[PDB]
Amino acid sequence: TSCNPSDMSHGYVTVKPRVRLHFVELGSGPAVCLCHGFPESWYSWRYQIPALAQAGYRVLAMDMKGYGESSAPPEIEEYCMEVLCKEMVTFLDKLGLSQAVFIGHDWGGMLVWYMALFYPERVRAVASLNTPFIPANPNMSPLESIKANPVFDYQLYFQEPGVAEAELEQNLSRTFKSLFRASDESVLSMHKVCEAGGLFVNSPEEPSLSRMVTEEEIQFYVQQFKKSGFRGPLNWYRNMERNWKWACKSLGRKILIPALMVTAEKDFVLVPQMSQHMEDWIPHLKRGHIEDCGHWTQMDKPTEVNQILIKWLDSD
Amino acid sequence: TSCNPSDMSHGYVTVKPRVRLHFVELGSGPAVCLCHGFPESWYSWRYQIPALAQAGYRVLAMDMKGYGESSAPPEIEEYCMEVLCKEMVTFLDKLGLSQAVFIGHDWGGMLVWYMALFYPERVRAVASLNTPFIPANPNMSPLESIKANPVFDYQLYFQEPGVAEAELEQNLSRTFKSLFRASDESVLSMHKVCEAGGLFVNSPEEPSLSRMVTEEEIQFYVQQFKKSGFRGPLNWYRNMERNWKWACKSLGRKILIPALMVTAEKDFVLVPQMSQHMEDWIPHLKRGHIEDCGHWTQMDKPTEVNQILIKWLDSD
Ligand SMILES: O=C(O)CCc1ccc(OC2CCN(C(=O)N[C@@H]3[C@@H](c4ccccc4)[C@H]3c3ccccc3)CC2)cc1
Ligand SMILES: O=C(O)CCc1ccc(OC2CCN(C(=O)N[C@@H]3[C@@H](c4ccccc4)[C@H]3c3ccccc3)CC2)cc1
Repeated sequence: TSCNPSDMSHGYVTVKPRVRLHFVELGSGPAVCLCHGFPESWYSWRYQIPALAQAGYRVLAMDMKGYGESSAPPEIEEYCMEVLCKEMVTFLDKLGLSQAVFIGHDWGGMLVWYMALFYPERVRAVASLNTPFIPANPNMSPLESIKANPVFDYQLYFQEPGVAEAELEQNLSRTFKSLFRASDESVLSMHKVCEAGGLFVNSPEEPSLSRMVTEEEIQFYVQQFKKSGFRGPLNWYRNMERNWKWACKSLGRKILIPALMVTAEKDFVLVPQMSQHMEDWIPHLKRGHIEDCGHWTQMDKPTEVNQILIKWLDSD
Repeated sequence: TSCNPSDMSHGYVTVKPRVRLHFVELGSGPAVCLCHGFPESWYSWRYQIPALAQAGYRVLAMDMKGYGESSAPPEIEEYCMEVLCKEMVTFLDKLGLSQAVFIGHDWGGMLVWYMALFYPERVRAVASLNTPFIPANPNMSPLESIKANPVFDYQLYFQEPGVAEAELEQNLSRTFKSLFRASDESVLSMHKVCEAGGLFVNSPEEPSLSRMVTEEEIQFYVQQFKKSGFRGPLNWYRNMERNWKWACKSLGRKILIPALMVTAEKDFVLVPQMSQHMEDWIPHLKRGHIEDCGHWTQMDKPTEVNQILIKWLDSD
């Protein structure tokens, strides 16, 4: 039911001179591109990859730009949505794929919505875990939105280059054990990160292992993040104004391709209600909802994710 | 239309601890595995890769074991057909492909025939360029056949490890310019190589560039063979007894899957008549024949090769 890295096919595509994207590939059938979130890995889809391949799909599980074996340039602007989306289009071009299904989670979810929005001709169908699609508001900036919702306070802490990197890189095992937990096992507040000083300022120095993960799984992420660290990943958060301006160029165009929104009951940041009016701008939207499921959806409720994704893939 | 290496998707599969296979991958649809000959490269399929992908296939063009970015262990036994075939099956396993169409040329052609014989469950259909399928004769050794068939004298020269390697690696540019030519541009013979002292003993020191290839194309081969040299590739020739004994264990069984044999009029070693009685053992065999075509079929007559392969793939 899982993936051993050394038993996978590893693919590499150069999308521009010094930027190549790494992916793992399994199965035959229609192409399904899986896009993980922050701070994760292709390996976050470990339970989906075999299930989707067994269900008759060709699965391409990405290391997103900044992660794993994919390139991680230091410049903030390399990680704006416009650049990341164009790169994923180039990825498809070099692989000779006219279209793929795009399934994303967290920041990967944001990316796949923008792929569906701006490059619908290359997106056969789109699915997001947790991350809603909300049309850009030309009137209020991203900075004003974060004031209007204090649950996104931590995003301010991620802004200054090097600050969050230092904390997240200091002890990688502690970082991932602290983060990758079921909602009832949480050891972190994301209410007021900035005044406290950081994410882990008064969370355990030696956290226990979540019921969700093994020591071996944790050590995989540890080894992956030794390659490039957290700068590239955090740069995803540092293009708020650029992403806003790009998203506003959408005007009011709808997403007319088949779409799936999957909500997670106990994700306390990307809460299910954030998705509530999505059918207004996505006419062919279908839904899934997973109870007792926190942020780390693929890990927390793999069986439920697999059922929902496969049902949806097979029907449209 | 051809391939630029830096614009391809490069895949890597570890089939056992010391051995990984490299391939380039283009297109969507049924999996088609392309297997090159001696001393070539995935790049020998450069004209077929985009044509087949455009025709609606997912093309996997291999660096065969011993070549390019694939592993090239020193031991002779690592290149016997039994080992090479098992590894190709493991390759399919790791990619999650239950079956593939196998298309081979030269030594690659011999490989795909053996795949069809011993692993019919993993081969959807089989095609060979130039290399016929001749059932093993248990009453004659391979060594005995080379004495009866002097055109294969050069194979005796390839036996002694280190000898052919030194000549072929002495000047790679000269090596490939001398080999890769149209039949009417020939600058060497394979009549009496051993007593002559080598392959290039009295062929030009600075050969002209064949009509078939550009300087840039030659230099790609040069660059590729700088990594591991000719030991691995030549080891394909140094398993005659093992291959013969293995082939003899398949005597009774037949190839029932769809099959294509493409002959080249001006291949003076793998002559068309070598294939003449193949329908005795494969009654449903289909055929293509290319006029004015030397040994390097894909390079020599790419348009004709593309037409024949696509017609065949689309019908059976
Ligand atoms: O139009 C409008 O109003 C705005 C619409 C809009 C809607 C959604 C949206 O989500 C994107 C930005 C925020 N983002 C995260 O910060 N994920 C948290 C990671 C994290 C944060 C902090 C530390 C580590 C990891 C995850 C996490 C979440 C919950 C629990 C654990 C981890 C995910 C993607 C963007 C825009
Ligand atoms: O049962 C029976 O009668 C025997 C049946 C049987 C039938 C066929 C057969 O072909 C295999 C062995 C011979 N082999 C080569 O030596 N290829 C030559 C390369 C080469 C040789 C020498 C130098 C460089 C490259 C190519 C070449 C050929 C012609 C011109 C240029 C290059 C290709 C595969 C094996 C068994």
